[PDB]
Amino acid sequence: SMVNSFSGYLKLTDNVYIKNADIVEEAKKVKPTVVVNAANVYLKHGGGVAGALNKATNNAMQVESDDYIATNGPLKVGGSCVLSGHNLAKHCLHVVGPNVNKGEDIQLLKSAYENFNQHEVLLAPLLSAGIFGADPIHSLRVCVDTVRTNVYLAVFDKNLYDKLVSSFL
Ligand SMILES: Nc1ncnc2c1ncn2[C@@H]1O[C@H](COP(=O)(O)OP(=O)(O)OC[C@H]2O[C@H](O)[C@H](O)[C@@H]2O)[C@@H](O)[C@H]1O
Repeated sequence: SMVNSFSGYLKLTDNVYIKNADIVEEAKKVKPTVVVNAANVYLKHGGGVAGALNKATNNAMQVESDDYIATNGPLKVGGSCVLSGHNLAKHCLHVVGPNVNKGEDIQLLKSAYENFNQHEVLLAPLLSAGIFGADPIHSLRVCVDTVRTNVYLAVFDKNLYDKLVSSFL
């Protein structure tokens, strides 16, 4: 197994680590095999993690995503696809958490995190915890209870990070 340069992560469990950092800056520094995007089913990378990752690729992520959708159609809620990581990572795993704010079942967050188990090591965000409206601590707990591979979580928001790391899992 390869060794990556992830540094400054707090250990949560045997396989889950967390840091107060911007996922774009972590990806630029570490250049991991897999960075995870918190996507929507259309791969329209507007804001949050998706918009920030896409901007850092100079829109190449969006161009590639548009071809993916034209060929294959939307992803499923809880689903994923593997695309290029462009200048940020070898690959980007686009994963769709439920849009809880629009009535999608929060239970699909477990299905979303199951996609991570197909990859030995990932740099990832907390799925559904932003504009999709899932409680962030719930997303973290589902991640810890679902993902068995090595996941390095980048939490942009300082106040959120401080709360998450002093919560039970
Ligand atoms: N640069 C960042 N680095 C790390 N974490 C971040 C960053 N930006 C936001 N977060 C945190 O990452 C977490 C997830 O926030 P979100 O990115 O909204 O993802 P979702 O799954 O809820 O919504 C998906 C939609 O978001 C996009 O618009 C897509 O195109 C989709 O339409 C929150 O805790 C954020 O504070």
